[PDB]
Amino acid sequence: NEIKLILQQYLEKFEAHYERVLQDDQYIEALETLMDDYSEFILNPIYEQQFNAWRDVEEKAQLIKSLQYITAQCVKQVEVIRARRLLDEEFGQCSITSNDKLLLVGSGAYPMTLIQVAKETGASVIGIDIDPQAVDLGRRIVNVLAPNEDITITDQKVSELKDIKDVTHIIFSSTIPLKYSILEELYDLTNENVVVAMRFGDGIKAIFNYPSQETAEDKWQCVNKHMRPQQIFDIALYKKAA
Amino acid sequence: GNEIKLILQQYLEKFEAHYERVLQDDQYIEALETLMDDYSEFILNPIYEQQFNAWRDVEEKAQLIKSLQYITAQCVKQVEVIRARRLLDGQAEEFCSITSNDKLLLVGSGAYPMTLIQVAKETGASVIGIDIDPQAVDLGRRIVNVLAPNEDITITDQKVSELKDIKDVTHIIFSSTIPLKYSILEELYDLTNENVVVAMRFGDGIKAIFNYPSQETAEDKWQCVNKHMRPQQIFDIALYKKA
Amino acid sequence: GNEIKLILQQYLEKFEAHYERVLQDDQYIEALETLMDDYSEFILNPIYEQQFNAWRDVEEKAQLIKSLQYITAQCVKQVEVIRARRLLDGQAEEFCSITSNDKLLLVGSGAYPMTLIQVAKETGASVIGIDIDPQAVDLGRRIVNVLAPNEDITITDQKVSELKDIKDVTHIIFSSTIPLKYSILEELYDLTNENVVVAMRFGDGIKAIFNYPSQETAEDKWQCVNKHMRPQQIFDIALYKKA
Amino acid sequence: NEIKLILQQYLEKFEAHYERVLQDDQYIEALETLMDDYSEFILNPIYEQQFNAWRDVEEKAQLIKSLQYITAQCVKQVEVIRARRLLDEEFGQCSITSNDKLLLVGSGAYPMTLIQVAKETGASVIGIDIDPQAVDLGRRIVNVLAPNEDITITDQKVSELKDIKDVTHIIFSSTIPLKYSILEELYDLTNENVVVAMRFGDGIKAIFNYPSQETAEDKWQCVNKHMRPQQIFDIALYKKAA
Amino acid sequence: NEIKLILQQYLEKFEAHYERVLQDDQYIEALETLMDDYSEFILNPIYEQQFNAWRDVEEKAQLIKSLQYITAQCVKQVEVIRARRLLDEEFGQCSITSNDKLLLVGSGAYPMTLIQVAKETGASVIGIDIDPQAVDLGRRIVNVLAPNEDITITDQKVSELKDIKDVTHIIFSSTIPLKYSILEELYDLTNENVVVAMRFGDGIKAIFNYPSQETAEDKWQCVNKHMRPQQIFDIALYKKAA
Amino acid sequence: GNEIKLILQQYLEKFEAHYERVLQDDQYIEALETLMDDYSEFILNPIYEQQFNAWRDVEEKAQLIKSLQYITAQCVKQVEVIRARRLLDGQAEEFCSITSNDKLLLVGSGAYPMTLIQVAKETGASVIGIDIDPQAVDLGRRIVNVLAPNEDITITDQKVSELKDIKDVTHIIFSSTIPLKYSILEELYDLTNENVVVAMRFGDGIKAIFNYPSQETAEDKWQCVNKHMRPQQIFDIALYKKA
Amino acid sequence: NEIKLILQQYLEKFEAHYERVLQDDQYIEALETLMDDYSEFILNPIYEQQFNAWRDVEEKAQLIKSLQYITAQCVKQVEVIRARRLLDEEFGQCSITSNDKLLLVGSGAYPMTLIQVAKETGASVIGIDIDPQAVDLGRRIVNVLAPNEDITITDQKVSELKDIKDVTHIIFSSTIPLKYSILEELYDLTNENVVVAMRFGDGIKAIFNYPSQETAEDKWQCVNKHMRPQQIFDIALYKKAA
Amino acid sequence: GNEIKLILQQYLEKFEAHYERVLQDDQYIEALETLMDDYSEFILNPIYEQQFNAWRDVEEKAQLIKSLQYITAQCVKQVEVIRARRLLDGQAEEFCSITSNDKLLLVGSGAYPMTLIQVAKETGASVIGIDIDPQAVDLGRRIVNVLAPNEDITITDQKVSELKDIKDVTHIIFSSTIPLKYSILEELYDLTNENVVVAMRFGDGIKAIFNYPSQETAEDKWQCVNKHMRPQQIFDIALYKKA
Ligand SMILES: Nc1nc(Cl)nc2c1ncn2[C@@H]1O[C@H](CSCCN[C@@H](Cc2c[nH]cn2)C(=O)O)[C@@H](O)[C@H]1O
Ligand SMILES: Nc1nc(Cl)nc2c1ncn2[C@@H]1O[C@H](CSCCN[C@@H](Cc2c[nH]cn2)C(=O)O)[C@@H](O)[C@H]1O
Ligand SMILES: Nc1nc(Cl)nc2c1ncn2[C@@H]1O[C@H](CSCCN[C@@H](Cc2c[nH]cn2)C(=O)O)[C@@H](O)[C@H]1O
Ligand SMILES: [Ca+2]
Ligand SMILES: [Ca+2]
Ligand SMILES: [Ca+2]
Ligand SMILES: [Ca+2]
Repeated sequence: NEIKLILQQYLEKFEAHYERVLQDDQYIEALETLMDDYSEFILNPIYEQQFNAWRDVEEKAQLIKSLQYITAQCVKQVEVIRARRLLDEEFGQCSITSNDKLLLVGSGAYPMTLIQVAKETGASVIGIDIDPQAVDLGRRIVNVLAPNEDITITDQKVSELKDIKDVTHIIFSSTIPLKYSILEELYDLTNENVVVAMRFGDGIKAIFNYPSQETAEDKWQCVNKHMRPQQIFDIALYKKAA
Repeated sequence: GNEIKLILQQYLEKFEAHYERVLQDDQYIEALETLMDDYSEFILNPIYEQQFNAWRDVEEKAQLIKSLQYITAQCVKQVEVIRARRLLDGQAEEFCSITSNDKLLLVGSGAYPMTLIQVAKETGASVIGIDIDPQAVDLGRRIVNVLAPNEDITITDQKVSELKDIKDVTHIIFSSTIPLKYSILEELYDLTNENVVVAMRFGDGIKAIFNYPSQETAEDKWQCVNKHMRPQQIFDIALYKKA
Repeated sequence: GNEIKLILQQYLEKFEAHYERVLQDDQYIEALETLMDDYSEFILNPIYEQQFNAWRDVEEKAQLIKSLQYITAQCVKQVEVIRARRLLDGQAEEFCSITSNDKLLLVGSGAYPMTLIQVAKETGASVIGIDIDPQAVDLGRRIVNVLAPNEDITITDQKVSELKDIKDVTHIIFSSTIPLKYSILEELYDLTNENVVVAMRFGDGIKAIFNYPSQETAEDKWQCVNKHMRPQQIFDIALYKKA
Repeated sequence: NEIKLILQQYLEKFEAHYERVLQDDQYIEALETLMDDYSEFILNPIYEQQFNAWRDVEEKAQLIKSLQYITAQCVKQVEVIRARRLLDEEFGQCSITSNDKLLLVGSGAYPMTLIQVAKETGASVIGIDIDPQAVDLGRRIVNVLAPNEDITITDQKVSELKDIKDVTHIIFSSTIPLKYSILEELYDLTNENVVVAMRFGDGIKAIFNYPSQETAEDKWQCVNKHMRPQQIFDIALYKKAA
Repeated sequence: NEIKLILQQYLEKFEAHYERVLQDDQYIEALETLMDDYSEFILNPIYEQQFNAWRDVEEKAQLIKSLQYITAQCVKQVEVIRARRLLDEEFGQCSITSNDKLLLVGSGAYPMTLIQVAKETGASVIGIDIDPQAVDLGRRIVNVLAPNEDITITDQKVSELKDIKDVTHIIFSSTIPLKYSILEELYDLTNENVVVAMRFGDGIKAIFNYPSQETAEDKWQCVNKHMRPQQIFDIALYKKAA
Repeated sequence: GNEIKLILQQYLEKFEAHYERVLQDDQYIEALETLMDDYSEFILNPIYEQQFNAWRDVEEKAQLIKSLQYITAQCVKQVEVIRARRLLDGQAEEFCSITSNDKLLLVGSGAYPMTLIQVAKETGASVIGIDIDPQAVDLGRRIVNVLAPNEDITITDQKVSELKDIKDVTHIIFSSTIPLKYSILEELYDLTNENVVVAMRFGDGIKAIFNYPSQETAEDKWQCVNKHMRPQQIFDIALYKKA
Repeated sequence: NEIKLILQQYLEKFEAHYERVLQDDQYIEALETLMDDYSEFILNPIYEQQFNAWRDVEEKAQLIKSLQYITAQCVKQVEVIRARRLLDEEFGQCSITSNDKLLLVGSGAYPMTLIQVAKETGASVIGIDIDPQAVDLGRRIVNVLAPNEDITITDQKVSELKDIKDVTHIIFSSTIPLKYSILEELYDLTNENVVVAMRFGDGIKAIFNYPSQETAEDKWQCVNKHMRPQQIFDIALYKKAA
Repeated sequence: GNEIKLILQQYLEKFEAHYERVLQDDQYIEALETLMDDYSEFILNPIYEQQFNAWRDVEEKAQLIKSLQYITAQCVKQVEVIRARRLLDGQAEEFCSITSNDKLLLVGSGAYPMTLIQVAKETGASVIGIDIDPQAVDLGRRIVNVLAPNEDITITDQKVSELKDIKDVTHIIFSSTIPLKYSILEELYDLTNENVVVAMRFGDGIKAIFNYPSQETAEDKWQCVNKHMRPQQIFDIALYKKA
């Protein structure tokens, strides 16, 4: 009972903060505070166990779907504003080095992950994003924070990437709704030895993430699933079936 | 590939426009019904199915499927309402396995509940319809009073957990256009007697643009015991019993 | 004896008055329908049946039966018309033996042909309704268009000899309230294929006051192969095949 | 085809003559002439065979029922007017003598048959009729044409006849619609040795008569059926089953 | 007259064949032929109408009672021998499906009906019989012809059936003399919505069946009576009065 | 329940044994008569009646009733024969409505026809006794010659259809222990005059173990006009006249 | 890997049991047990999913073709031996009644399906089979189990059936290799309103059945496909294109 | 009709006999080769093709096609072996699109791999032959050493999944007489680079008696981009690229 009203309250605030933040930029501090609060809520064992206990399976879905939608849009808005203001253990043995090439799907307006991996690894990195504003801001952020690195950001779809066969590692942003549809597309486009990290969130985490899914055993094999109690998203590693 | 995509986009745009038009004027219903007839012919045409299956832009295809199944579910609801209003105004297969000692629940009964009425008259079974939309319940009840006043038909806006008699239900039918139908199936497990049979209406592949698809179930709970693929009908049927 | 006679006389007088009233004002229909409900309860009450069977004034009983079956046949026709008009205005078991490859003829389809519509929807068979009254054909056709426009239903005012397709008819149903139904059965012999089955609706004894009775047939032509006596329904059924 | 239009023409004339004869008595001569014409039509082998050949079984019935109705009423009207103006081989071995008692059902306003049998046989005769005018006229005719004979005419139903058990012979007028219903009633009312002559007409004769019927073999046994090509009605003899 | 001598001849043969079949099994073929002959006799419209015409009501009863007795015993003997050698439209809308439970009273040594309904419907079926030999043979036949089906055969009386309240449909063998006494007992034992099919035979059929009876309108209501000219037994359907 | 059942079983076994014994030796008659006295006291005891009515094993109760009414009917016949033989050897309420102008038929007159003799002497009526058993006729005739030689009593072994004078019979009495008495009543309808009155002896409930029960009649033929329930006598009486 | 060795083991046993059963009849019990085992294997979700997962598409084909061949021959042998020892919801609205006529292609030596439909429906039934021994045994079985029914068994090809145009329903045995070639032939031979039920098995079921095929949209339209998880064969319904 | 059937039966019987004879004596090879020449002329004769297409016994035709394509595939294999043995003993169009930078795989290389040798010498491409029959590999290798020792030709008995270099293959050719060639095509999809081109040899209609036919492919995988029907050659060619 309690969980439903918290989720409802969250959804209300999120939709308001979003509309207010799109109307005026100074609402960013409040939205960030809400997001920190939300993150703490999700990772708190009380609320996580209460969410799972709630067995109104139908009723939970509409809040989940609503929240995952509005939060994804809020995260994008935070990144855009942050950008304008400024202006591999997960992989284990399959980690990234200077001889590798990383594609990030959903690079974002403030592409910190992309810059971070490029600086530490030396690897060539490619980010794609469907939102042209995110591509524009992301590129400009790269020019300021990592101009010497080999980072390319584009609005190209995976099937338009001329160098897709040379990619060794792929990371998916969690807040991409059709991320498994893209993964399916990538099977034919990629070399045999590629490794994919799918960010996801299941259970209560699905209110701030898109969930995991079962994949066709004939294409992509899940080789690892990493559950991170202190992180807002978990990671699943996929390799092509041999 | 590109032709299927363009056709789907065109249908998507037309359905969205027709929805708005019919919401502000019920007299545009005949254009919606015609569009829906055209859509059905496209879906049931084996050439279009083959080419839809050939299209390789998985992401674009998923986005169009998701958008179309949503807008088409709402248009179907509106057609049912307008049809019910017109008959009342005067401007007008799942399972024999159901008998008169049985009790059928139909989830998503609709404003024009002809399926409900047909089961009652043909079988003599007790029939319950539920709908989440109260307008559909109200119109549905009035349709039942006009066409089948002496049959044992109850239409309510109760959730499955609220139903007093849920343990005595022998048969359940899900409307295809219910998004969360498999989540409801999961909840029904503990609510129902051991011998209940569920007919899940669905559409996969090209049929998923006018239907919600089938899903895997938990095999310790529900078992698919029968599947009817119907190449000339807009939805297929899967039967489930408890494991 | 005397009590049954008085009751029958009272019903006769009331039916004649109600007929006149409804002919000059369709808004008195609810009183006729109520009277008919009351009549049905009387007929299906086993105490009244026993006492009707006990009454020994054969001649008086025959006169009342003949008068009642006539006036009640006309009242039933009027009820069907008014019901059809009201649904259209917006002021609102025989044989499985019939399949979709079959073809049913119903003699006396009526202005509110629900039986016709039910056979079509449940079986998928081709269905023909005939009626001698053109108003019943017209209203019947319009009812069919409203409720079952996509089914293969034809309603006409043709006699059985005029029907182009009479040789392809697999099943025939007679309305109970047709006076000359057995004479029609006789004519159908040469018009129909060897395997046709006929369901004759009838009522004998007390039921003959709201129905035309069964009759002996020529045994070289038609043979009774089945008879269903239904103590809680207003008419019984006899099945005939060719000898 | 031809027969249907003759029957239609007959029905039309009959209904007119009836209405005209009820409005004014001087139309009697015309109605009598029509009835003589009708009788000749029925007994003529052409029309009799044409009637039987007509296989519109449904269509024939409505004309029959109509004609038999209107003609029965015309015969009564002729008898009434005739009365006012004035004012046993069939049985064979079971014939009527002076020691017998005859009941005629449907004695009529001009009860010639009743007077005729009474004068020839010496038998006591009783006539009944449902029409009080026919009883009144019939009695008065008897007083004029056979006052010395033992003839009683009454409006009593068979079940009200105190002397019904002493009746030896019963004759039914053909134009009584429910004559077989009366016959069924008579089984319990009559002695064991009674004989009944049922006047009837089948085929074309049914347009001027009510037809014969099958009887319950357990009560009344048909012992003879007399077909008379030159008579408007035929005769069936019934005795109680032994 | 003729009917009485046929019935007498039948009774004589039946009593002989029975005694001979109990003495030696090889007489079964002759008894079967007699039973086929008898069945054809009963369903033949000549003999059926002659039987009804015979109005020696007292005399008919002793032959009926005798025949119905001897024939019932012959049918049992046929079933026993058949067994050893080997070793729902009636209901209409109230038909049997896989979720129903059927009790047959008088299951017999060769329980074909029980196996037949179980295989077609999927319903759980229970047969009872008073004759322990019939229970023993019936069970063994089931094990051979339908081992996977849910069929239980027992010598329990209806009042000893622990699952009687879950029964949805009941069928009575016609050749049970006190079948209506059992029906009366079942009213208290059964659920509200049960449907009963009483096999019976009236008229000539009563020489191979026990007859129908009027029931207490307060308990069991006859809802249908099915007369089957080409079948040795008819069916009456009963439901509890509402 | 169980006690009544055991008592009935014990009486059944004892009656069967006593029948056999008396058939092979008429000197065991006194034991049969004593058993029958005991049986009568059991039947007429209102405590046993109440508990018999309480017993709920309808089938078992019906079987015992049927077996007892049969064996007791034969024992009663044998007692009558032995009583008649002993008087001859020298080793020894229904209707005033009967008058000397009347004529009584008693169906089942018996070997010791005291009822017959009593009606004749008290009323002066003409009396006919019939019995299906010729030994009963013979002994009955000889008893009548000894005790009432000057009365108008005829005993024959004719069926009711064979009686010359059946139309002149004013009164009829049926013995209770005749199995097919109501079927005979049905046949008598057409054989008898309009004013005949029939006294049917019967026993229902507990009394049905020593009697054949009453039955419904066809109401168009025979009408019950009077019923005498006699708590201290072994049979009750119902009077019938023609409807 | 595991599936291939099971299939190999099955094939070995099947070929042995077949050769042994053709040499001596007493091996029938073992072959039946093997067939029950095989049926359970095919319908078990583990083995069905393992079969589909095996992506040695070439290698699977030789085992399939081999198994479907040997099993078809074993089924025939079982039916022959069974025969010698002894000696419509699928259609839905298009079901079989007494006025219909059914042709079964591949009637078999023990034609239970043919007898079953004939007894329940009243329909006239025709079975054909290419194997003369199956025709001979099938006819003889019919004479014993259903002599009164209208069942004709012949070795005629579809094109030699004089009454083929009056057939309303056709059922194909699954184990007929060229069943779709026969279906193509039937288009010209049959009336317009005929309905065909093609028994088939796809996936793992193809090891005990011949598979489904795509048909010429211009002739036969698939109107229904019935997948039956608990049955060794599935059903496809075909009607002529309008 | 009957003539085509008889001819086919005669060829079937002759091929089966010749196979046996050549297996037990390689000196009967000239009779087999002559029969095969005759068969080719029959297949390529447009009159025989028309009449084969006219024959309406679909089932009989299918059985003969299936039997002939099997026995003829084995005879062709034997001819290749005997030809290879005789040359060694001393008793003796698909695609320019192939260049020296390319790499061709031929599935079903055969014991006398002249096609392989011709591609290598004319194009300068690297060539791989595979065969499932090890005798064909051995003889094929020895033929290549005799006639083309300096070309880059490798013949192996590896399946397509075993080939180290399968990703570098630019061109693939299937022998027509491989039964499961389209199933192999399906497996090659994931094994090969994006730009591979496949030449599928086939024969349909009359040509299917000496060849395996073409098939529909999954349109999301392989697309027919070109088809060459050759009325004077024993097999046709279809080219496939990835969708
Ligand atoms: N969670 C939920 N619970 C309940 Cl009780 N009802 C729900 C629900 N989600 C939605 N509904 C209700 O479903 C109604 C559907 S009416 C259209 C029927 N159309 C056929 C054929 C068809 C298939 N494709 C298109 N039409 C069908 O959907 O099977 C509609 O009135 C809507 O208010
Ligand atoms: N000769 C003839 N030929 C044809 Cl083609 N039609 C004829 C006809 N004679 C009359 N009719 C037509 O029959 C119609 C009957 S509508 C009432 C149905 N009611 C049920 C239940 C019922 C039983 N009792 C009361 N209602 C029934 O009658 O079975 C009526 O519209 C009338 O115009
Ligand atoms: N169908 C039939 N027709 C005729 Cl003419 N007679 C028939 C008959 N069936 C049987 N009988 C004869 O009836 C005689 C009965 S002597 C016992 C009288 N006892 C009293 C009091 C009584 C009641 N309960 C026990 N005793 C009574 O039964 O009323 C017996 O001799 C038997 O041969
Ligand atoms: Ca049920
Ligand atoms: Ca049919
Ligand atoms: Ca007196
Ligand atoms: Ca190149």
